[PDB]
Amino acid sequence: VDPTHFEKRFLKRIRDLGEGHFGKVELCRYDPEGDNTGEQVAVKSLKPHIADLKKEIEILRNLYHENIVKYKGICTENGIKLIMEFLPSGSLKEYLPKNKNKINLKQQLKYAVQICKGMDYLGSRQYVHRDLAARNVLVESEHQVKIGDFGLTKAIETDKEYYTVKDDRDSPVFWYAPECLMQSKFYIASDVWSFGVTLHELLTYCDSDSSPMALFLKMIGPTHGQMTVTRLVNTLKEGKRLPCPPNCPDEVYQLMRKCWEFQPSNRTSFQNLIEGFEALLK
Ligand SMILES: C[C@@H]1CCN(C(=O)CC#N)C[C@@H]1N(C)c1ncnc2[nH]ccc12
Repeated sequence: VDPTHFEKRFLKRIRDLGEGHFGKVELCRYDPEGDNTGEQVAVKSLKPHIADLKKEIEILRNLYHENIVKYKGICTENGIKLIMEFLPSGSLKEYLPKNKNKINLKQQLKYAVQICKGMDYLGSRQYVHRDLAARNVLVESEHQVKIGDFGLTKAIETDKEYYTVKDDRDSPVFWYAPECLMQSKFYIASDVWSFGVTLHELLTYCDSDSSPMALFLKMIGPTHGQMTVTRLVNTLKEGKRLPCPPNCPDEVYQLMRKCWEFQPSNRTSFQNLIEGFEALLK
């Protein structure tokens, strides 16, 4: 009965879609007319951290892009739910293993371009994503993907180059650049690094045995507990990186390597990546 919001009683629950840090996402049909003509929507709620969800809502409200999941609205309870468009094929992490024979290198490069476009937009808006990994890239169809979660996303202040994180507890460390691990500083160039790791996942079709975590654990050892990040940083300082996936051509690997320069100022920009991938298409 605020017509500008979604009524909780009409978000007809269908099934779970996924879980993240603070939240879970569920598929609902929003059916206020009660005649089953309403649309299916994805609904993010706090897990069975209110301030955190509200910050994520403010970010997604402020984003509108072809390769960013579409904000639809809010449902208010105190509590709040974030309402988004539903993207039926789910994340790249679940979609790619099911579609190896359907998705070729050409299609993978088109996804790389779409990811880089959403990311260049995000950066232009002075946000750092902080969780760019295949599990957060949603597939609308065979031909299009969108960045689909913003739970760790932060604003960089005008004229500043990084955001300093005070709370690193949710951090995907095997997707993180050295400055994020060593100083909790997050630059747009730190999201470039994460994108290189995401690209690696995309090229290995998100095989679990080739995941950045599984691969780095093999390099540094799996039982270091709280010394894990320390060993990761040591490895990176030594210049080691994830290898070229087999079936990844050298020209693509070179783009990936440009995301992995140790120093953030030495890394490629997302605009340069967009153009670099497009030169490999047709
Ligand atoms: C890949 C999407 C982003 C990460 N997901 C989370 O649940 C994060 C949390 N908490 C799953 C979600 N997912 C499977 C979706 N599946 C279908 N439509 C969706 N719209 C928005 C998300 C979404």
